[PDB]
Amino acid sequence: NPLFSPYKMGKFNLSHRVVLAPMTRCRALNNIPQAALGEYYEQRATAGGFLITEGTMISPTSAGFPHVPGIFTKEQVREWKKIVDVVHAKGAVIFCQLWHVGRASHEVYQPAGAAPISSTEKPISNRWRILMPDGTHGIYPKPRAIGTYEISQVVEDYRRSALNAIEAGFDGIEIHGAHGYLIDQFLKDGINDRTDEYGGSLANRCKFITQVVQAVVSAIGADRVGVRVSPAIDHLDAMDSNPLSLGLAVVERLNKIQLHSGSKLAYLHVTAEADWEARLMRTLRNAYQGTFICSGGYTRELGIEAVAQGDADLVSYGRLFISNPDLVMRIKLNAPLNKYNRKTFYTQDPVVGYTDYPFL
Ligand SMILES: NC(=O)[C@H]1C=CCN([C@@H]2O[C@H](COP(=O)(O)OP(=O)(O)OC[C@H]3O[C@@H](n4cnc5c(N)ncnc54)[C@H](OP(=O)(O)O)[C@@H]3O)[C@@H](O)[C@H]2O)C1
Ligand SMILES: Cc1cc2nc3c(=O)[nH]c(=O)nc-3n(C[C@H](O)[C@H](O)[C@H](O)COP(=O)(O)O)c2cc1C
Repeated sequence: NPLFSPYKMGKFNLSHRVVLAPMTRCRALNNIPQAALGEYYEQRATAGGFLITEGTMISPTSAGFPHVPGIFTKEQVREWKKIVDVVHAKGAVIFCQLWHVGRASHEVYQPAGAAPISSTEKPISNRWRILMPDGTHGIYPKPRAIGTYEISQVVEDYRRSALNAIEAGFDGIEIHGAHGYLIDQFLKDGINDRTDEYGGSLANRCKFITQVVQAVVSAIGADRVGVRVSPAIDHLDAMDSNPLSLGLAVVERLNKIQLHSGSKLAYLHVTAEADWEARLMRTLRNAYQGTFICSGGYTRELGIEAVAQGDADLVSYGRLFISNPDLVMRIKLNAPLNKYNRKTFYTQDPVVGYTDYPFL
């Protein structure tokens, strides 16, 4: 089984290649990491295994989901510390995903009911609806197009949050630049309609993610920084006219950051449509100089084939890891997997649909 050959991700020598994909679960009540999160990540931590946390707020304006964890307050750092200690006691590596939703928010998630921020004033179309705190669905409002000065302020929010994650004990951070959120709102030309130095060409549309990565690289080191992108996922109106060219453009900037800093990034994480000429996943893998994590609709057989054929170094699993706390062990034994319940993906109960999925 190639999924269980060791792999060196930076200075972390992983003993297997099954990765916990970042997944918002909405159990960190009032943006404070609860003890249920520690129980949740502990059930899934393995000796030498790599875990990536749910999307985590970098600022009071970065949330678009209810009760998502933050890492911008001193209290959030202290509560994260207890979760990382429990995970590290299992011998696992854990990264915190820094997540800014951009225009994918609502007045109920913003301080003083203010409008969300984005690269543009165009809202997400009415075809998509946002989950509300009370379980209903609402309307995405018109965002506020920020200037270049506020762009640098948001970049500083990524930097301070990356330092707070290291202070909390995290082995590193992952930059969430996928799924049509703030960073994706600058990348995709279907959203970015700016005429300044952040819009138009591929270089201008890649400038934001370049500066975000450069900030966290300079703060905590490149080998503790991961980057996640999804050039060919149209979630929340995140369309690009040439997703293959955009992904290669982002990879080019990542290779250039690694040569300037003289050190390799932790990994490049690429997720795609789970319902899958060579794939875009392999093309981006061939272009990137470093560790590659494939994501999207992978199974035990597909994950084994991806590492064996050289398509990826690590394979992250999402929905299967929700319902299988010992997913790594079940993949090793080829044991049958549990079904997951979508109804409790974003509910608030600290046990129901969160930690009560049975082990093997
Ligand atoms: N922080 C993050 O980055 C994560 C947060 C959100 C989810 N996640 C990714 O995002 C996409 C969307 O997946 P999903 O199936 O949950 O899309 P949904 O439409 O929201 O699924 C909810 C259900 O609600 C149904 N449903 C029913 N009506 C609707 C309407 N009007 N709009 C949206 N969804 C609706 C819908 O049925 P559909 O497959 O679209 O025909 C769906 O089955 C996927 O690639 C996830 O991995 C990323
Ligand atoms: C409930 C749920 C929450 C998710 N939350 C995040 C998230 O916070 N950040 C992120 O980058 N991806 C998130 N994802 C997407 C997954 O990390 C991953 O890209 C995708 O689910 C892989 O598909 P798979 O379940 O077949 O492995 C989420 C997916 C689901 C179903």
